[PDB]
Amino acid sequence: QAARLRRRQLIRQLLERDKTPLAILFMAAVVGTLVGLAAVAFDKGVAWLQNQRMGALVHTADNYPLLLTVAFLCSAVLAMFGYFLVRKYAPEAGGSGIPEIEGALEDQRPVRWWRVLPVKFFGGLGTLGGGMVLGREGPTVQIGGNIGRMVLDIFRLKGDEARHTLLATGAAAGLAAAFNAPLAGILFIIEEMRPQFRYTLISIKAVFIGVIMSTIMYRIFNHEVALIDVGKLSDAPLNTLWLYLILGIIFGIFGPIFNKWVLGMQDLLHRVHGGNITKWVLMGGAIGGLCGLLGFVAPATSGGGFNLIPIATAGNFSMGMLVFIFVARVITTLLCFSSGAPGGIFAPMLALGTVLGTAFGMVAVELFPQYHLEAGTFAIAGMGALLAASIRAPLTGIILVLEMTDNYQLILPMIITGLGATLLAQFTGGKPLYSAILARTLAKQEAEQ
Amino acid sequence: QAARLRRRQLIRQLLERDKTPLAILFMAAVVGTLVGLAAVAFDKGVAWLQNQRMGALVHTADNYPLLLTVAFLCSAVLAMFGYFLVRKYAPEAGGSGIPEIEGALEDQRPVRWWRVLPVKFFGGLGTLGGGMVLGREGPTVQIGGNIGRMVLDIFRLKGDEARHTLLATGAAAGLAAAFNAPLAGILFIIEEMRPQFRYTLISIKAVFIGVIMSTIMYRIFNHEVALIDVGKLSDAPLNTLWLYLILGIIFGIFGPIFNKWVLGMQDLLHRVHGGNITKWVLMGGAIGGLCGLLGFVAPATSGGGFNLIPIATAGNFSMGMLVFIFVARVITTLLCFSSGAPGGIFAPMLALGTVLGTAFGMVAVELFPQYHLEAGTFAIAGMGALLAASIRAPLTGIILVLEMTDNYQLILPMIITGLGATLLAQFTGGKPLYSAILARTLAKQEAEQ
Repeated sequence: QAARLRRRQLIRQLLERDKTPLAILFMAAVVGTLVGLAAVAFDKGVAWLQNQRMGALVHTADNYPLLLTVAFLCSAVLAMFGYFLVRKYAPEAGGSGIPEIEGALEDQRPVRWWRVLPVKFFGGLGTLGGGMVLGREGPTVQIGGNIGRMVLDIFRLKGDEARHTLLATGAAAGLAAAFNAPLAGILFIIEEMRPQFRYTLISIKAVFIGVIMSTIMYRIFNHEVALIDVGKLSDAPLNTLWLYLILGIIFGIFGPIFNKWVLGMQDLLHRVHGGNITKWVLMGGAIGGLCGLLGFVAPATSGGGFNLIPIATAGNFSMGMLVFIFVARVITTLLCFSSGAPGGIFAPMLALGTVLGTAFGMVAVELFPQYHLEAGTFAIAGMGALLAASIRAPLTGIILVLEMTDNYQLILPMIITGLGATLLAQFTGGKPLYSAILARTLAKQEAEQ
Repeated sequence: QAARLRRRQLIRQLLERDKTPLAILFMAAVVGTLVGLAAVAFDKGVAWLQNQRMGALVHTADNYPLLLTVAFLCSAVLAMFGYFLVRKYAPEAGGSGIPEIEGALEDQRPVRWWRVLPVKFFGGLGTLGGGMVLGREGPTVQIGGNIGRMVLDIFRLKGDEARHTLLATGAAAGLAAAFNAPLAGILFIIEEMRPQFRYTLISIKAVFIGVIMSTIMYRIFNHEVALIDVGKLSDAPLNTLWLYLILGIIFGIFGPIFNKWVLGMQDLLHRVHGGNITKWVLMGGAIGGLCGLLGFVAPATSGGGFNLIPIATAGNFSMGMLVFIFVARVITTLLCFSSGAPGGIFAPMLALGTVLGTAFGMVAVELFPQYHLEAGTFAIAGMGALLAASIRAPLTGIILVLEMTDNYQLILPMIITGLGATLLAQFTGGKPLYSAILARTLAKQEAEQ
């Protein structure tokens, strides 16, 4: 019996637990500071591009056949440029980027900073300036991992406790600086981007630095923002705690259908051009110009995602509009993300969850009105629900919605909805979206040679 | 060369990600409910014993030495009855419990549900009703551990996934039923109670059910009381963000002296024990009687801990009062926990951090008048710093302080204090407490075999 040998090894691996090197605890601060500055510069650039694009319609608001075309081509040229830089200089920039960092924490998909920083930072700037539904989360995790890998390659410190830690600190502080949520950025690393099938050794004490040294460099510049500002909705008593289970299983039915939709659209938009860079560039231009035009005509369907959370959680939408800005929002998120643009998916699904949530509340206050409900609670219940039924990160979903909204009282409706999402989106037969995209792009590389 | 086999093994086990069997995913709800309904029956029992012990003290209120004699003996008896059952029927019941469950998740220290439940639930009841300074979650996490092996044994679930997940989903639901924090139990299972150096398939969905099915039981039976209710302390702007790092440095120097004292006091009390069960029971009765005597006169020295948090996070204590509370509370916390008694160190350190935080704030508001400070912020930021400089579970400490106080608007001072504590506690050379106690227990096990 070698269990005595295993116990004798454990009794001396248990004393030296959580003792990380000073070199890693000093390089993590510089990684966090550089990714915080890069995320602040990216946010300032996309804000300046949106402002300079909106400051021409006001200059020429006299004729619709010219105004629509000026809103079209100025929103299409930036998207065309952002598609071109990605499909010429770095083909691993297209898409979200959480697949590539999740792969690079497993030593497949070799991570680069030669040509992934100055391609993603300008392609995401172009394809989020001209307003399309992309979300500023994908092109900051990839600008987070490569900054840490650049720091490690410059300062020439070797080992294997370093290549996995300075690559996850950057990927944590690239999400703790795009959302101003210092906890969701580390709970994404803890249970979604860590390699889930073998024992790895990253240090939470060195991811915990970097996240703070990037959040402080966020809060220096972007002061008093508070990007969602709905405050103190009504609490949800234990009598009406069972409608959120029906909301959960509705989101869990919907989730895998959305996953099959985007994983079919990635192959359907592929065969319309056949991999050619010129037809890819023209398709990206025509798919960015349409969402730039819809960013002015009916401007609460296509663009951003955070513009219509507070005017739909506690407020007014006559339910015809609430069906319209769900159907149009799905048919434009499936185009702007599956077309191959360098953008995220988080902010589209955070906007996509709350519309269906407040649409469920708009009928839950109608049927059985003895509960004295209000249709604002179901929006925050269903914010982090499609994010939990399509990615299977319910802890990150619950923590992120608790961070950006600050309504702690309905944590049991949030937990119940985000858990009844996954408990039926597993049995229906769906797969987590990043762990499907990574397996598809690993099979596409393994089927070569 | 083996990268091809590694990739073809990654793809197949990556496509079937997060698919847990229904036989585990249904027993998780039963083990959640059977520990929520038996943790509210521990909370109500200790509250009933505290109420009857206080009410018997009123029945004679004229003869003061006879009154103090009754207040001494009626706590010494309920301490002796809680010490005797532990030293007679379960030698692993005393202490805290979280070392024993962290051991049992790594296949040493076997869980014994026929004699850890009806001695913990009837000994922690007595030794916490007797007015000793011990946490509530200590006798609840171990009960959650030994309920999961009961469910698995009486439903004869085979396989190795189930005995590793039904322990964790009971130990999370016990801690969430103790604090009414349904986000602290899972985030304590993930980063501290998990096996650190191996790979273990604890299902996050199975531990994320159970915590909700125990929080629902706690909210159903226990009506809204909000056991810590400090309300809306002011926000800390970015200019005054450098004082909390100094507070963290003070906590990180104090932490690894507290660890050395609590590990030396065990040997000091064991030397006067000698292992004899009569000397054990008599010494436990004397210490429980001293805590019951200090519960009546100067009622802030002993106690559960949660009595003085909403009265110390408002600044109406004097500095001499705060230093007397701290000095005569560290002594009784050491003397009551290091003797061996079924109660956690978690809530005594959660209430021991707030006094040092406000003793720092009461000089921070007087030495820098140009900041417009408020001494409650330093107390609410130092509430969870001894948990991060002694146990080294800083994410669990920060999450739990956010859950029990609902003051989100300052989280950079909390996340700086809880991290500048653990850095300057690592650079002093102290071990985490639950990974020192299990090492001493395995050393005492490996005497001669």
